[PDB]
Amino acid sequence: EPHSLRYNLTVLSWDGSVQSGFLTEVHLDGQPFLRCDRQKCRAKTWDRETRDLTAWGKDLRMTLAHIKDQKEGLHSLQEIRVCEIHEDNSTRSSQHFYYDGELFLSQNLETLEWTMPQSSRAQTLAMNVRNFLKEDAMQTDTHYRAMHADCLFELRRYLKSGVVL
Amino acid sequence: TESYCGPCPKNWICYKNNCYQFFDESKNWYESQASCMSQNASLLKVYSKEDQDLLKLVKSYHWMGLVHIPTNGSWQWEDGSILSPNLLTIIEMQKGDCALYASSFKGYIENCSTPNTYICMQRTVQIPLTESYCGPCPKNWICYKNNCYQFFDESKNWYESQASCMSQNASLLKVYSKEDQDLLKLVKSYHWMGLVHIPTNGSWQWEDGSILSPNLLTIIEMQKGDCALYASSFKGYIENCSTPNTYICMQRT
Ligand SMILES: *[C@@H]1O[C@H](CO)[C@@H](O[C@@H]2O[C@H](CO)[C@@H](O)[C@H](O)[C@H]2NC(C)=O)[C@H](O)[C@H]1NC(C)=O
Ligand SMILES: *[C@@H]1O[C@H](CO)[C@@H](O[C@@H]2O[C@H](CO)[C@@H](O)[C@H](O)[C@H]2NC(C)=O)[C@H](O)[C@H]1NC(C)=O
Ligand SMILES: *[C@@H]1O[C@H](CO)[C@@H](O)[C@H](O)[C@H]1NC(C)=O
Ligand SMILES: *[C@@H]1O[C@H](CO)[C@@H](O)[C@H](O)[C@H]1NC(C)=O
Ligand SMILES: *[C@@H]1O[C@H](CO)[C@@H](O)[C@H](O)[C@H]1NC(C)=O
Ligand SMILES: *[C@@H]1O[C@H](CO)[C@@H](O)[C@H](O)[C@H]1NC(C)=O
Repeated sequence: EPHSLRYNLTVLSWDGSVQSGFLTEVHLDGQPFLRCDRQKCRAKTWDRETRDLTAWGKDLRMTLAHIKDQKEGLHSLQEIRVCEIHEDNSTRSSQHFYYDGELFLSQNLETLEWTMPQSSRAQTLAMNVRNFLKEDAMQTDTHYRAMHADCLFELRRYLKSGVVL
Repeated sequence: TESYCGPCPKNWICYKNNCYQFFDESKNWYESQASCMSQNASLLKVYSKEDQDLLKLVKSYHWMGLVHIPTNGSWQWEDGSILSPNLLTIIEMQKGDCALYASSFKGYIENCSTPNTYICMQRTVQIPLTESYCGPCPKNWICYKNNCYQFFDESKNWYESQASCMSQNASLLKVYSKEDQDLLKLVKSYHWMGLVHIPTNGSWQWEDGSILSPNLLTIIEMQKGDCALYASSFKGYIENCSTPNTYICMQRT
């Protein structure tokens, strides 16, 4: 029985114009747990989770704004963040990006290495995001080690406060 | 109020009887403490969420004055002072006996020999009277190089944010100088500022008429509209004026 925590932040844009709202889907140990938007979180008082996820949503909006696509109409950027705690006290964790539902960029947060996809069409999306994250967002390894630590910190908080019972 | 923010070193941020400076040269904890000491100060002490809410808006991770004792197993400030509760959330990132500050009053455990940027802080009383006073500002506002700033976390649309700043005899953020407003590099997230698009002329101008100077902001299309959000590294994201966001007021010229 590995305990797991998984966030799914989603932003949308129509004809280049990125929408103001975003939806977060959180899964705790596989089962659904929280469904948030910018305004509030509902359990499927959550003020800490609202504050944390809104800040993330804002940053992801800016990310999508730097993905200048030729295709008109609907476009969606989704960032997944997942972590685990195994029985032997070892951790797994990763950060994944989907564009229009298709996985284009992943990072193993144990090793801080990026996994690039196969097609050069997908590599174009990835190096756009990585350029944004490195130069515009200005994220070092520290940011990613903090990201790793934040996911594990919340999971241990949700176990310790008795939210799997 | 019209108060001069009290004795601080030249070009430091003065907020609520406390001077601050953010050092972008990455040094280890020991080197960073020495660096603050050499400037008659020390590393960031976090004693109150109310008096130090400037730290809510800070981007990235910075060495803080906090240290771990192996024997006790407790966290204390450089000078021996106890860490009060209801202030910091200590997070287990790396194995180490030092901590990095990060926004939302967080403290990440870091190895003391890892290079990071750092924050010096000294109280106004411990700086002597023969020193720099930051120019006239309202009582509880951030003073930096004689300009006054306040960050409003209650989110409102552009027009309401103008009225909000107007009600306190101020205006929305106006960027006019990368040198004098280099503090804006360390702001996190995005915020309404006073930059407006004229659709006819296709131009950008400030609330008070002033036209946007070249090489001052980078403007990116995010959401179609005639208003601009400030974001870090001097960026101006185009946003719909009706979209509720946070904002930055500043005393006018
Ligand atoms: C992230 O969450 C969204 C919804 O918040 C998921 O989108 C749904 O995907 C299923 C198919 O897998 C559809 O039946 C639904 O209609 C979708 N809903 C919306 C609102 O788009 C999405 O699957 C999640 N992303 C990942 C990578 O798991
Ligand atoms: C272990 O913790 C104690 C408190 O439980 C520390 O005591 C502090 O000592 C410093 C010395 O400069 C004083 O400034 C503080 O006033 C003391 N704390 C309190 C709460 O009064 C002690 O420093 C720690 N042990 C060692 C060996 O340093
Ligand atoms: C398991 O790991 C956690 C945090 O990494 C720690 O608090 C705990 O002491 C560990 N358990 C054992 C039995 O060592
Ligand atoms: C330096 O710090 C001490 C207190 O640690 C203070 O008394 C003094 O006024 C400060 N400034 C100078 C110039 O010595
Ligand atoms: C910090 O890193 C050094 C090597 O760079 C290591 O010797 C030291 O033990 C580390 N501190 C820990 C694990 O607390
Ligand atoms: C552009 O049009 C606006 C709106 O009529 C006007 O106020 C401005 O002075 C014009 N010219 C510029 C910005 O050079």
